[PDB]
Amino acid sequence: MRGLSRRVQAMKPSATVAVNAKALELRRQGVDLVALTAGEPDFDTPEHVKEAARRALAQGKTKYAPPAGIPELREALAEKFRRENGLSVTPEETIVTVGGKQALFNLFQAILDPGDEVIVLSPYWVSYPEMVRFAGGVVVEVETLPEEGFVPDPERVRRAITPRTKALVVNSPNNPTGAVYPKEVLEALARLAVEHDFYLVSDEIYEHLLYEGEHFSPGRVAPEHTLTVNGAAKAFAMTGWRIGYACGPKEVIKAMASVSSQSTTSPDTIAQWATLEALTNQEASRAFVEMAREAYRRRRDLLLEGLTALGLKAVRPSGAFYVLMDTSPIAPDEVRAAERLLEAGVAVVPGTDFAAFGHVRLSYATSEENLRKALERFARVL
Amino acid sequence: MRGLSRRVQAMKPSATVAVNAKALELRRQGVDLVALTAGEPDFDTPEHVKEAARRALAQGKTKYAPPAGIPELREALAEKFRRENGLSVTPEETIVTVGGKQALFNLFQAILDPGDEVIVLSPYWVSYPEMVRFAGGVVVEVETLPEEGFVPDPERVRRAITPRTKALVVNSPNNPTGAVYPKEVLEALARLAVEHDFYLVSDEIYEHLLYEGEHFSPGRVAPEHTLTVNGAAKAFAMTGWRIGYACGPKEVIKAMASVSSQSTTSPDTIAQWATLEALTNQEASRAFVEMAREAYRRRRDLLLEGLTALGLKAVRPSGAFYVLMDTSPIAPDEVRAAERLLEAGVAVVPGTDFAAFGHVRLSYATSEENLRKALERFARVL
Repeated sequence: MRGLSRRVQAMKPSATVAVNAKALELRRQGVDLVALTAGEPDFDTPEHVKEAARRALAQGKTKYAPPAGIPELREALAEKFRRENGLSVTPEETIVTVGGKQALFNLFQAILDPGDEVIVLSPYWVSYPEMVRFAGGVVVEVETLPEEGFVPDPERVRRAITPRTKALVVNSPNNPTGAVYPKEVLEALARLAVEHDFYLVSDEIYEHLLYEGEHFSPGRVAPEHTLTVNGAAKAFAMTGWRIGYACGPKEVIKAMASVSSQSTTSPDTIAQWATLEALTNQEASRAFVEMAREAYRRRRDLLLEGLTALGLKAVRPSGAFYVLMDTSPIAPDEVRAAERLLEAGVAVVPGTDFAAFGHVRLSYATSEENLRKALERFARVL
Repeated sequence: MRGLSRRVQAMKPSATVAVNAKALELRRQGVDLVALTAGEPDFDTPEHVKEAARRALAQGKTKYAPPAGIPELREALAEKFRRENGLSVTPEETIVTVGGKQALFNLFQAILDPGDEVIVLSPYWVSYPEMVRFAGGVVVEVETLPEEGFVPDPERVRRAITPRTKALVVNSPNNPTGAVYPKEVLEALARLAVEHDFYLVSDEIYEHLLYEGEHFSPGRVAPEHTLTVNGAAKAFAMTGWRIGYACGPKEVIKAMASVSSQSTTSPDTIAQWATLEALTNQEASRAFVEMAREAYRRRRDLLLEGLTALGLKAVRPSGAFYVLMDTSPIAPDEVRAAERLLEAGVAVVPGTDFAAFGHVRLSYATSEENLRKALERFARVL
């Protein structure tokens, strides 16, 4: 018989997709929309990285790479994780993937048997629950509150642990909230993993997009329980390159490379060489990160002042480039809110898919000029 | 609790791995080995494709691409499948993946429920059974015989169909036998699919590497039951670029795009723009393909002549760049023969993982000087 598998059939439809199509309708009928929907840097990838790609091409590095990545990059990864994150890892406890999303996907395929439970903290990145379910797992959600600045309360996470708990996913700096979790909270979560024996999955791709506080990595205290996920996409404006990386327990990294061998073989060889330059030339990369961080901070401040002036509520973000805005004064729910804003000329992402009901995610990875136009149209709606 | 999933632990230990470790050892102790193991072209990727990638870099095409691929590429894919394969497909029945391997992986994830049977023709590419089992599928092996030139008999295939049969994988030109299946055989196989209601998966990556006969795509006779898999890897010496493509039933393609969105998002954007050039610059691309095909033809003939002179048996290949050699005169089995050849200075691939027992796979994607060098060493294992 023909027909699709149960797993692919159990994929819920996005609310973002529904609003996106309407936005195209408007653009097509000539409506000028200011988009605050981007999930990637507006900056282009830095030249030192582009130049390394050009050299790789000229040197004919166009052949299959090992499943876990080019050895040079794995060594560079071991250094980065130790130097920047205080993580005690060897090159063999490192892996290169097709974006940080593939590292997460491979991870769940490697540790989840049907029925295994994964604790997710809402609001969450849309992809976490889908990948957990795809591998046959069970999503157990724990809520973080706006009045607590979207920082998890360890006691609330405590209530979601059962004997079937396999993993707990933590994402700081956070997408969609922009919250940076304090080290004491992160240490508390790591103690739960060690006490209850499960994996702590730390999604740290926004580590360099930090305006205040410090980025702490839970693997510093519980290396055998923690799988650290990261990548080049957000910090180096390399979303289209598809290069992610992770480190953690040897047995898990090895299993993750086995999954890559049966699915993608290895990430694009030229992108691996270009990423190696991003990691080795610290001087040029630092210059890009500081330039981007200063620009995002200015943009965040501009946006927040404006929202506040209008009376619109938003928890001040400490990292990444997103702000979750309460839509109560605009409409009774996010989707309706998103549609009215579309009609006023502003495209936003409804919070539905992230489990951030009553909110809309705004992205400031745009120009100041665009941010001021958006605040104007927002004022009209009000 | 912690631990690995049963699907990752269910993966078998490769026989290619044990000889390879022995080869690494030998190479460590200085030993010179002539490798006839390559699974990729020896040629570097053609200059026009390289230039198209530099253009995308200079234009800032470094952002996220749609899950099914850049629109420009899906369009050119529709033209390719129609022009070159006689396939009437629309761009929406087309998908771009992280190599042809991902296309196959995403497909099995999208169509196989635990228990479903997939018929695979042996000798087979190592990855087929792994991909089927990883998704819950049950492999059903149908042997092809050296006496029949490794071409399947529809009759033996018919005997293997059960009410649990969901798919039949066909790979022509074949890895590792080099066999090219005749249109009539390809039509008979397609017929069983329509007649017994299951999918026919046609791996056609070596289509442009054909020395005699003609490439027929079964999708022409059962378009609703067929998923045609291809890619730029073998044809344009782009293995490290990771760009594969497929076409077939609109509902399956859409499901495959859903698997990509939760795992890799989309293939590298720079590599997609590069591939469009290979697909659209018909003039430079054919010049490359004809050049390669001539070099492979010369090399196959030299290798076949030398083997016969040595009294060694191999079924004459009409496509790809492999030769399956009978190892009985050398040792009682493939593994022992491969180790003997290693000691004699030649590295080959044992037929064990491909279900080609008593054979060893030889690759002619290396220089004639290396082929000649290997042939001289062969005298020592008689």
